[PDB]
Amino acid sequence: FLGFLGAAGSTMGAASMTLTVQARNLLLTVWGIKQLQARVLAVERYLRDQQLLGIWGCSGKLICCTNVPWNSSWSNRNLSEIWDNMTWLQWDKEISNYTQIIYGLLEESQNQQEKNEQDLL
Amino acid sequence: FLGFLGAAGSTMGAASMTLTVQARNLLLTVWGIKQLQARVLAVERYLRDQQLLGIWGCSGKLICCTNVPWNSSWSNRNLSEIWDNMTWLQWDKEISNYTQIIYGLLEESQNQQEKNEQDLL
Amino acid sequence: FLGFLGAAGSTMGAASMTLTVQARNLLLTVWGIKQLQARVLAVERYLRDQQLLGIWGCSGKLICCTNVPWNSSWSNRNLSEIWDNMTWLQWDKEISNYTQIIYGLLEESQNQQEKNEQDLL
Amino acid sequence: VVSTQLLLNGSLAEEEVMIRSENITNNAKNILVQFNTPVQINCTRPNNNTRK
Amino acid sequence: ALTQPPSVSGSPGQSVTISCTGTSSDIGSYNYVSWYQQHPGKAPKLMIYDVTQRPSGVSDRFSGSKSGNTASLTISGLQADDEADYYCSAYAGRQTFYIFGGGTRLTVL
Amino acid sequence: WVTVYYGVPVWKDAETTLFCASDHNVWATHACVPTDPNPQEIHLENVTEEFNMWKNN
Amino acid sequence: EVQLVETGGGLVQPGGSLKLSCRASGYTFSSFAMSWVRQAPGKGLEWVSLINDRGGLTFYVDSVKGRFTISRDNSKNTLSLQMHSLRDGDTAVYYCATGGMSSALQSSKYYFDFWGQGALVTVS
Amino acid sequence: IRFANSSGGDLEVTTHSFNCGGEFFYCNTSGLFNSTWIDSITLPCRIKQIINMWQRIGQAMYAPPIQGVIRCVSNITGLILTRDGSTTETFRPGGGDMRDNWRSELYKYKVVKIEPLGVAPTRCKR
Ligand SMILES: *[C@@H]1O[C@H](CO)[C@@H](O[C@@H]2O[C@H](CO)[C@@H](O[C@@H]3O[C@H](CO)[C@@H](O)[C@H](O[C@H]4O[C@H](CO)[C@@H](O)[C@H](O)[C@@H]4O)[C@@H]3O)[C@H](O)[C@H]2NC(C)=O)[C@H](O)[C@H]1NC(C)=O
Ligand SMILES: *[C@@H]1O[C@H](CO)[C@@H](O[C@@H]2O[C@H](CO)[C@@H](O)[C@H](O)[C@H]2NC(C)=O)[C@H](O)[C@H]1NC(C)=O
Ligand SMILES: *[C@@H]1O[C@H](CO)[C@@H](O[C@@H]2O[C@H](CO)[C@@H](O)[C@H](O)[C@H]2NC(C)=O)[C@H](O)[C@H]1NC(C)=O
Ligand SMILES: *[C@@H]1O[C@H](CO)[C@@H](O)[C@H](O)[C@H]1NC(C)=O
Ligand SMILES: *[C@@H]1O[C@H](CO)[C@@H](O)[C@H](O)[C@H]1NC(C)=O
Ligand SMILES: *[C@@H]1O[C@H](CO)[C@@H](O)[C@H](O)[C@H]1NC(C)=O
Ligand SMILES: *[C@@H]1O[C@H](CO)[C@@H](O)[C@H](O)[C@H]1NC(C)=O
Ligand SMILES: *[C@@H]1O[C@H](CO)[C@@H](O)[C@H](O)[C@H]1NC(C)=O
Ligand SMILES: *[C@@H]1O[C@H](CO)[C@@H](O)[C@H](O)[C@H]1NC(C)=O
Ligand SMILES: *[C@@H]1O[C@H](CO)[C@@H](O)[C@H](O)[C@H]1NC(C)=O
Ligand SMILES: *[C@@H]1O[C@H](CO)[C@@H](O)[C@H](O)[C@H]1NC(C)=O
Ligand SMILES: *[C@@H]1O[C@H](CO)[C@@H](O)[C@H](O)[C@H]1NC(C)=O
Ligand SMILES: *[C@@H]1O[C@H](CO)[C@@H](O)[C@H](O)[C@H]1NC(C)=O
Ligand SMILES: *[C@@H]1O[C@H](CO)[C@@H](O)[C@H](O)[C@H]1NC(C)=O
Ligand SMILES: *[C@@H]1O[C@H](CO)[C@@H](O)[C@H](O)[C@H]1NC(C)=O
Ligand SMILES: *[C@@H]1O[C@H](CO)[C@@H](O)[C@H](O)[C@H]1NC(C)=O
Ligand SMILES: *[C@@H]1O[C@H](CO)[C@@H](O)[C@H](O)[C@H]1NC(C)=O
Ligand SMILES: *[C@@H]1O[C@H](CO)[C@@H](O)[C@H](O)[C@H]1NC(C)=O
Ligand SMILES: *[C@@H]1O[C@H](CO)[C@@H](O)[C@H](O)[C@H]1NC(C)=O
Ligand SMILES: *[C@@H]1O[C@H](CO)[C@@H](O)[C@H](O)[C@H]1NC(C)=O
Ligand SMILES: *[C@@H]1O[C@H](CO)[C@@H](O)[C@H](O)[C@H]1NC(C)=O
Ligand SMILES: *[C@@H]1O[C@H](CO)[C@@H](O)[C@H](O)[C@H]1NC(C)=O
Ligand SMILES: *[C@@H]1O[C@H](CO)[C@@H](O)[C@H](O)[C@H]1NC(C)=O
Ligand SMILES: *[C@@H]1O[C@H](CO)[C@@H](O)[C@H](O)[C@H]1NC(C)=O
Ligand SMILES: *[C@@H]1O[C@H](CO)[C@@H](O)[C@H](O)[C@H]1NC(C)=O
Repeated sequence: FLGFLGAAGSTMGAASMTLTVQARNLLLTVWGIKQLQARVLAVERYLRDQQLLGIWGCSGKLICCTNVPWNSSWSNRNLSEIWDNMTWLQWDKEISNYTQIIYGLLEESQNQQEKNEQDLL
Repeated sequence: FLGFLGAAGSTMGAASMTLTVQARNLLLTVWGIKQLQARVLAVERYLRDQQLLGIWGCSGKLICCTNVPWNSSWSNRNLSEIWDNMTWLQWDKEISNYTQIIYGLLEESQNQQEKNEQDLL
Repeated sequence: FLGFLGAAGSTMGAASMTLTVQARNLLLTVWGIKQLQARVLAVERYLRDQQLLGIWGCSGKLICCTNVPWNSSWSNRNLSEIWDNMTWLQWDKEISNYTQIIYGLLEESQNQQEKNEQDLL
Repeated sequence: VVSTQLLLNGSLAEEEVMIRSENITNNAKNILVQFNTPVQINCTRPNNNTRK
Repeated sequence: ALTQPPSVSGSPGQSVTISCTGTSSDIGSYNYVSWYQQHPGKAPKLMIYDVTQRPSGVSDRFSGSKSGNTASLTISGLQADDEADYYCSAYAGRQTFYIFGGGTRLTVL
Repeated sequence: WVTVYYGVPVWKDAETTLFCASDHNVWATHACVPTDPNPQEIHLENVTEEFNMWKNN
Repeated sequence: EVQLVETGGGLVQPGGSLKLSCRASGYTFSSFAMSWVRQAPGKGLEWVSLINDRGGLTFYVDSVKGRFTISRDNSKNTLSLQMHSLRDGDTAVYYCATGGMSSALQSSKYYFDFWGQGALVTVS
Repeated sequence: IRFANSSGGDLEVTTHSFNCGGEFFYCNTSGLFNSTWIDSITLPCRIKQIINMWQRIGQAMYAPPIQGVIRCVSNITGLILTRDGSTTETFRPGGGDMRDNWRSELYKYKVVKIEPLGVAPTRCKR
């Protein structure tokens, strides 16, 4: 059907069915150096995102349901507007100022979970 | 016992006990560039296979049991012939023409599973 | 609070709450080549550790509880000394001679587990 | 900074002059002396040279 | 749970034994059988923990062991000051964490 | 009994390639990484470390 | 010497609620798991609930499982037990005790080391 | 403890060499190291235009002349001494090996490699 970024103008819940489409597209001496730099960078960027999912407990998943509550101060909207009306580009702009807060909370709830799971064994 | 590829001539079920043996072996300026290209490539190839296992739901596993049925049109043989008589090199030739079909099916069944698991939470 | 390696002088159980701090810090043509070599190496070292955790069944975890018993010959100490008195630097020296033995045992118990899990499905 | 005998424009010792050497009893080794205060030196070439 | 309904008695200087019987998927399999002493009106005190060990502050007149599905507490040089109820408890696994038996009254003669 | 930890604050002596950074030069010009205006330094409590300036690579 | 001091009301109506609490001192509160044990007015001891040293894991006996909450606050050195619904069968002395579990990075306990004096609760 | 001036060697060894204002100076330090135990002191200097850097042979450079008058002000922050050696010791200026001029700044730093995996006994089972 659609290829890479084809769902970019679709709503958030119409999209998010195409997650594998984008995930798979992330993979004269001076000229050769420029190309290696481009390739090394693509690898490093990929790995940073994977490491981050790992510390949040989402390794190996494209959709990861976590245990952090949503703060109404980040976005005071109902699921109907977010998933049926908005696109992912619009959403990214709406919550840009809260991204680092959310990421910090995700890391911490995983650390707490990971320790509780050790105590239960 | 056996080292890298030692099981190459063994039957499929005799092999597949040595999966970690092969997995661990995948890891003058112009001369230096040639060597970086070799190293960058090894990394990129490794990551493509890992990404692919990830989208199929097999991240972190060497043996991954999936939920896709086997089509008799891909190979009409019984487990006794496949696991006790054939080698992996022979098998790879036998089903070469179906590899992309199988991969597509694995991706799709995981997408369906991953969404069902969200609805149940 | 503390940043990278801040817990280095802390006891083992005081540390090990900071695992994400260290994990996140692991990520003219001749001059350019030297820098690519440095970057390629950081990636290769990262991946070797991840592969190793994977074959032990610890993919995606910072704390991984395994099924291999501790041999008193590796270190004859009680949890109180190891976790409340010693630091990780001291510990690493104490058991250096057993690291490869332990790693071999971890790989083998995972291979056995992984096969038992196939037979049960 | 490239120099011989006297080290210029470097860092200073925090409290006292320090003597450092690979082996202080080996006369074949050099001794590095780090000052805790600078000594100011003023150099000049007082000739109004022209270039062509 | 665990059981031992009778009272126990003896004269000063005589030893006494208090039993505690449970089941296999309880006291038999887990070596975590503590014993507690309680004088009426007071909170319980730990006398024996794990199986044979005693806390610092507990005298050596108190010792114990287990065999099969039955545990026991032994009091040696019995004193008049031992007149307390005694209870056994055990770790019964996850889900059912702890169980206790009925207490036995020790009477010194 | 064996538990695996990743992210443990342990190190060994090592030799590597360092890169240059800096805030018409002979030396550092464009082949040099711009510096961090607020560089970090972390005190390590209870850490004793052996140094040897004469063997410093 | 350590102390555990239970406080809280001792008389409620069935169908109501009751909060008990326990102040601790003389030991590092945050290093120990804690529990509540009941003593029936005329019988023996019964385990009711257990909480982890960090307050994250809680366990209950089936008979109070849908009714009681065990909670901990390591900054004030206190435990609490919040009872709801309440039955006549819940009349007992409620003891605050130290022990019960472990931290899995330390030697296990699975026994109770210290006891408080006990709060008396009557359900009318 | 006696200080003495430099021993014989090439100009690059026996004098205080430095580059300032774009020109290469070779100054005579015998006026600084001439004492037993412990206005201004004027040190004469020579100037060169043809420079052989470090200790290499085969690669010379010509330093273009600088127009106008050169004035430099700098801080002496340390010395390189060599001991000449039974009741007395003589110290003389030394140098010529550039690594000694960097060793004096990098002495506080060490490079280590991080090794993030480890194992330890705990009381749990998968
Ligand atoms: C020890 O540190 C001191 C202090 O940093 C250092 O002294 C400085 O040296 C530089 C270079 O000799 C001086 O900068 C010059 O100042 C004059 C003042 O009129 C300027 O005219 C110069 O500019 C001309 O030359 C440049 C060369 O390329 C041209 O690009 C430019 O267009 C001009 O033609 C130049 O700025 C600087 O002023 C002194 N600092 C002080 C405070 O005097 C000293 O050299 C260091 N010692 C050693 C041995 O390195
Ligand atoms: C450095 O300066 C000193 C004195 O400023 C020079 O010393 C003179 O050297 C000649 C050489 O035979 C002696 O005869 C003089 O008696 C010396 N004078 C003094 C005061 O000792 C020295 O030669 C200069 N060094 C160089 C390399 O030119
Ligand atoms: C010679 O050393 C002095 C003392 O270290 C230098 O002057 C200092 O420069 C720093 C730069 O941040 C200032 O913070 C200090 O307050 C200065 N101290 C004094 C006493 O002024 C001086 O600049 C050095 N000279 C050269 C040429 O580097
Ligand atoms: C574009 O917007 C229209 C408006 O309804 C929608 O139907 C269409 O599906 C959108 N495009 C995509 C790719 O979904
Ligand atoms: C929600 O966000 C606001 C502002 O960032 C913060 O004050 C509040 O604590 C957050 N909610 C919770 C429950 O933490
Ligand atoms: C969600 O928000 C939209 C816009 O504010 C509103 O029209 C809609 O009715 C809300 N959800 C419900 C409960 O209908
Ligand atoms: C959301 O989409 C529905 C689809 O008909 C539309 O009726 C509604 O007005 C939209 N709301 C906004 C604010 O875009
Ligand atoms: C984020 O912060 C910027 C700061 O100017 C502000 O302009 C923007 O509106 C903020 N975004 C939201 C939606 O809070
Ligand atoms: C090679 O074939 C023989 C035939 O039986 C078999 O026994 C042997 O094990 C095979 N080689 C390996 C490595 O298994
Ligand atoms: C099996 O393969 C054939 C040919 O590729 C295809 O027609 C058939 O649909 C497949 N079986 C199923 C159940 O999809
Ligand atoms: C499996 O296939 C082989 C070869 O066709 C046959 O010999 C064997 O009997 C089959 N399996 C069974 C049920 O025996
Ligand atoms: C498979 O291996 C068995 C082992 O004896 C042999 O008897 C049988 O003939 C083999 N079948 C084929 C077709 O290779
Ligand atoms: C795959 O397709 C090629 C096309 O020529 C054919 O030769 C080969 O036999 C096919 N393989 C199988 C086993 O179907
Ligand atoms: C350093 O040792 C002291 C000794 O008690 C300890 O309290 C302190 O916390 C240690 N440093 C760190 C970072 O824990
Ligand atoms: C423990 O270590 C010793 C020496 O390495 C070894 O002989 C022994 O077999 C090990 N224990 C077990 C149960 O394997
Ligand atoms: C653990 O070992 C230490 C030092 O040998 C000892 O002091 C301590 O008592 C031991 N653990 C117990 C059971 O107390
Ligand atoms: C371990 O730390 C405790 C803390 O007080 C101290 O009392 C004990 O002596 C220490 N043991 C050793 C051997 O370091
Ligand atoms: C490890 O082996 C070396 C070999 O010399 C020995 O010196 C060291 O003490 C051993 N380490 C331990 C703690 O067994
Ligand atoms: C430097 O200090 C160390 C500390 O043990 C000492 O052994 C060494 O000899 C000292 N160096 C000199 C030059 O005295
Ligand atoms: C330091 O130099 C003296 C001079 O002979 C020598 O004997 C001594 O062994 C040297 N020190 C070391 C550690 O080698
Ligand atoms: C050095 O001192 C002399 C003494 O008269 C003076 O003339 C000369 O200018 C001074 N040189 C410098 C660089 O200050
Ligand atoms: C050097 O010569 C230039 C030529 O115009 C003159 O302007 C300058 O003042 C002279 N400098 C001195 C120190 O005489
Ligand atoms: C050191 O001083 C003596 C004094 O006679 C002189 O002859 C010698 O040449 C001086 N050394 C240098 C390098 O000038
Ligand atoms: C060294 O000191 C003596 C003391 O009289 C003096 O005459 C001599 O000129 C000095 N040498 C230099 C190079 O200044
Ligand atoms: C340098 O210090 C010594 C110490 O005795 C003194 O005798 C000598 O005259 C001093 N020189 C100057 C120039 O002050």
